[PDB]
Formats: sequence, C-alpha cells, structure tokens
Amino acid sequence: SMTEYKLVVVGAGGVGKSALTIQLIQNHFVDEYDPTIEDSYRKQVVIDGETCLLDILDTAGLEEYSAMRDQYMRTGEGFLCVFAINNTKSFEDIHQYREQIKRVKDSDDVPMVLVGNKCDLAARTVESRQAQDLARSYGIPYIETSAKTRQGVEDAFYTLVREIRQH
Amino acid sequence: ESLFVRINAAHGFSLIQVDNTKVTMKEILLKAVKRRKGSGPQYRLEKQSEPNVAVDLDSTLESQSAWEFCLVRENSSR
Ligand SMILES: Nc1nc2c(ncn2[C@@H]2O[C@H](COP(=O)(O)OP(=O)(O)NP(=O)(O)O)[C@@H](O)[C@H]2O)c(=O)[nH]1
Ligand SMILES: [Mg+2]
Repeated sequence: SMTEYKLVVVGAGGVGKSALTIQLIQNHFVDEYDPTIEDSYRKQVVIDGETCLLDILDTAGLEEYSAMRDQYMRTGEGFLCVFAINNTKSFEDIHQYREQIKRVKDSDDVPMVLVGNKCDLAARTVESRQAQDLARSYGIPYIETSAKTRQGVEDAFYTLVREIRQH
Repeated sequence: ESLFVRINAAHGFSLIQVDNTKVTMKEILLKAVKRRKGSGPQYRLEKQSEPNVAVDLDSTLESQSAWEFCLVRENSSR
C-alpha cells in the first residue's frame, strides 16, 4: 500500500553489512560471521513522521558472487557504501562499487551514503578525515556507525530515504 | 560460485548456501529460520510450485527437484 524504498547495502566482505541490516530490522547484533550471498528484509518504519516500507537488500562482499551486482544495482534506489574503519582495503574497495553503479545507471546520481562501520572498535586504520574527504569527493554524506552499539544505524538508512524523498 | 537455494519468506528472501544436494530440507529450514527470525512458532518449507504442502524435512534437496521454496509459519499460508 505505502511507499516502498529499495535500499541496497554494499561493501567488501566482513565490513558489517548484514550486522547493520539486522540491527536496523530486528534491533539485534549478529556476533557470528556467516558470509552473505543475498538476502532481503522488508520493514515498516516511520521517518520524519511519515510511514513507509523499507526493502533492504543485503549483498555479498565475497568476490565469487560479484556477477549479481548488475541486477541489484539497476533497481536499487539508494545505496549504503560500507567500509570498516579497521580495514583499509575495504575503504579502497568503495570506489569499485560506485563505478559499477555508474555503468548500469549511466550516472552516480543515485542517493548514496558512505558508511564507516565498527566505530566501537578502538583500533582504527582509516582516518576520519580521509573518509570525510572521500565522501566530499563523491558529493555524498559520511556517517560513522556501529552495528554493535546501534550508533549511527538509523541515521545511515534514514538519510537515504530522505534523499529519495527530496529528489 | 557455490550452489544455493532461494527461500521466500514473509518479509523477504534469503539465498542459503548448500555444499551439495545431499543436504536435508531440515538443515535448510533451520538455517533460514535462524537467519531471518533469530532465536515456539513452527515453520514449514513448501516447493515454490506446490503451495500449501509441507516438504518432508527428512528428505534431501536432490529429491525435491527444486531450488526455490517458501518458508511459511505452520499456522499461516503463503
Ligand atoms: N565490533 C563490531 N563488530 C561488527 C560490527 N559490524 C559487524 N561486526 C562483526 O563483523 C563480522 C562480519 O559481519 P557481517 O555483518 O557478517 O559482515 P558482512 O559485511 O555482511 N560480510 P559478507 O559481505 O561476507 O556478507 C561479524 O563477526 C560481526 O559480528 C560493528 O559495528 N562492530
Ligand atoms: Mg553479510
């Protein structure tokens, strides 16, 4: 009945895409690592006083499933591009996701948020200023999250919905 | 790419990795429930092409001749 938003969570293996999604959907932290092939979760939420349906697609970071990107990139209406603050390679990998979204959408115009996850951990190897500068180079917001503490989780997903609403 | 089955549930779908087709339907159900529901409501699996019939959870994936199933609460319908 209501408006549905197809949000897609992308990023390298192990950065916490599934944990972020389950913390949003079920208010629960998944401690174990079970690598994703693909999973979707639908939930009714209120954002800025307006009810809507989130359809969140949790995608594979493992390169063996990279062929599926084309499909979900075409129909995704907003993207969380997730890296982990203790994993510099996951930060380097962000650009590859953006470029594939460009090949199938013919632009990067799509709403996107750069998400630096695992900010509850003490040891960081991606500098905050480096992530802020990357997001600025893309013209998108940067949000620091922890799927463990729920810090920033609603802000990350709700920012996408706000950006879609304001097109 | 590993083999996997598609499980359609009340609030989305899950792709469940399987090592081979000798896995039982019970194992697949348990994995699908744990991921989508977490930690007693009971569930069945149905072949996509055969609504309202529970698959035998003791049978193998290979015996189903199907790669897509619906996860349904036992007191409900797809
Ligand atoms: N401390 C901490 N651990 C986290 C956080 N998010 C995820 N993790 C942990 O990191 C591991 C990988 O998380 P998961 O969400 O499965 O990663 P993924 O990005 O979905 N991996 P894949 O692409 O293979 O599906 C898990 O052990 C999970 O508990 C976080 O914010 N903080
Ligand atoms: Mg995952």
